[PDB]
Amino acid sequence: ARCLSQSRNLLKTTDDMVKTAREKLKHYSCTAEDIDHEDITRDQTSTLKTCLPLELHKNESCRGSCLPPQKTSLMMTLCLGSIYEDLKMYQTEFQAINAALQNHQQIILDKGMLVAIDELMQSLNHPVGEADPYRVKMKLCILLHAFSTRVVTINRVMGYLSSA
Amino acid sequence: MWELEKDVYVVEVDWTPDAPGETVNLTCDTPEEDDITWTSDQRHGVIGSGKTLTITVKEFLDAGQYTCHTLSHSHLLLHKKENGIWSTEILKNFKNKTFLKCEAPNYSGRFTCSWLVQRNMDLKFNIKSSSSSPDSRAVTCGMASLSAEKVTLDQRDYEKYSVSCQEDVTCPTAEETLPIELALEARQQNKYENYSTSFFIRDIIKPDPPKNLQMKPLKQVEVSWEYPDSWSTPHSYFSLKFFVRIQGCNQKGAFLVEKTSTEVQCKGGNVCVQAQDRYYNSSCSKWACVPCR
Ligand SMILES: *[C@@H]1O[C@H](CO)[C@@H](O[C@@H]2O[C@H](CO)[C@@H](O[C@@H]3O[C@H](CO)[C@@H](O)[C@H](O)[C@@H]3O)[C@H](O)[C@H]2NC(C)=O)[C@H](O)[C@H]1NC(C)=O
Ligand SMILES: *[C@@H]1O[C@H](CO)[C@@H](O)[C@H](O)[C@H]1NC(C)=O
Repeated sequence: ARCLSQSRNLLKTTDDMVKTAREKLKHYSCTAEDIDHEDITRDQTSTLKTCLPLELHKNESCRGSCLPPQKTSLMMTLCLGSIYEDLKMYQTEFQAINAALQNHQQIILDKGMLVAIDELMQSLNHPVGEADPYRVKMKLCILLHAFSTRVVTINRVMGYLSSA
Repeated sequence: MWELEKDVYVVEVDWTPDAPGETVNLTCDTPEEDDITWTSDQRHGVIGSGKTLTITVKEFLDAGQYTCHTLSHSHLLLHKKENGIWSTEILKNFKNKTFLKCEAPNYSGRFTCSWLVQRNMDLKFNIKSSSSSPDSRAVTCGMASLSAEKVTLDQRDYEKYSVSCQEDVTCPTAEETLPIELALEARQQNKYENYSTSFFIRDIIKPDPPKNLQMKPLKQVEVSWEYPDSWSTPHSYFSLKFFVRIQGCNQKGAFLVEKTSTEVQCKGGNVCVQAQDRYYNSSCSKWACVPCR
């Protein structure tokens, strides 16, 4: 338990970070939401298949100190493990984007969000593409929108682990 | 000329005064009969003689219900393209300018899309999933029904149609990878248009109003509500947030409570509660107001 506060803070640090994005990066299709939802963990993630409550699994055909000691499930263990790999993947991308952004003004990545993904990664644990100035801004926005949806999934899981 | 239905055809016209209308022949659906006559629903008398009747379609008068003489029927529909863009005249947009407003009360897969009609005569609607690609979510929709509740916008009231849709239930996923791509075909008399939309359930979630709103006097009152029954379960996973005000997502003079209850201070006032997804900044519920003693 207690990993809920870290997921909530990650939700807060991400939301006010995307607010910093769609504000500074105006007219970049960032606020327009026309940017395609691009999952960067799609190749090696089991989050969407496993991070679901056991009540929804009605058909047979379908570590870290965050899992509740009262209820242990292999599917929930896979969920927490996949969440860790997702955060690490986003950490490496964000750190690389931040290097290019720090040199070139309009946008800067929140240090609170960067330390929030790491503190939640540690509780779960118990090389980057090439882009030009205009393109590195677009990439950050596409990542932030997908990262917001992923943190929402993490918060649903952590809320489900607590109080149940 | 492309085939929308067996005896209903749609012809696309450049809708430019100099452009020549497309010339396409239509024959009577009876093969062996000879010495027939032809009429149109916009003409009084006979206008054809042969077993096959050529036609040049530049204007709306050149379209209609062409009936043999009653051996068979054929219908012509026009889809205007003006300067390369297709007409959007049958439907009326909302203030958002979206022509299709979809919303889901939960994450089950059910959702309803609604649209406004400028002018409600001889309207036929057909909505379906717009992508046949294998990597595409399948959605089956029912038939469209007119709503007794009209909609007002820009000092004018419009009639509203809606349809209930349901994603073909697969094994559950925690997120949505690909968007739901729908397409609507609208058919005013002798006019064809089609409108399309793409959305994620996570963005169309509009929670139903809170239920069982009660209040108990405190030292200062404790206002208590309950999650909507239409909302997804488990409520622990599908957490909701609640905005409360005393007297979408307006939240003017309103405060947030992530629990089913809070303690407010009011005299002779009316307390209101709305709901929303606790994590995704989706649409907010309608207000469930109640007076405060
Ligand atoms: C929305 O409206 C547009 C324009 O009316 C539709 O596009 C048209 O769709 C029809 C039927 O799919 C096409 O007919 C086909 O044309 C090909 C041309 O080679 C022919 O080989 C086929 O036998 C058939 O007759 C038509 O070409 C096409 N026109 C354009 C300009 O794209 C569209 O299908 C409607 N629906 C959606 C979801 O967009
Ligand atoms: C469970 O199996 C039944 C029967 O095969 C099927 O109708 C239903 O859609 C399945 N549910 C899921 C979530 O796959």
